[PDB]
Amino acid sequence: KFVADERTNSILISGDPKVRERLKRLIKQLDVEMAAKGNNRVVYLKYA
Amino acid sequence: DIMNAMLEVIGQLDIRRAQVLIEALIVEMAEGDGINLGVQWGSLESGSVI
Repeated sequence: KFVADERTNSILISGDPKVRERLKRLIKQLDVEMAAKGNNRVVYLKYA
Repeated sequence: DIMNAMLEVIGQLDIRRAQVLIEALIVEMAEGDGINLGVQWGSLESGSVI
């Protein structure tokens, strides 16, 4: 089965060295961080 | 993440402000003329005036 800590932000695992193979695979799978979306933007008004 | 956002907002609101030199020009030109002329008459013995 599964654990993690967000003190550390770390996946802990309980189970197989097959769970160790595939869940080091999923250790790696969703590690990715989305690129900044420019969620907010400062616009310089020319006239108004 | 919110920190990295607000630092990019602050970065773009911190810009230098250009400064304008406003020079007004006021021109007031007046001119005037007049000619007042006339002849008056009078006799005060029997009072009669123009």
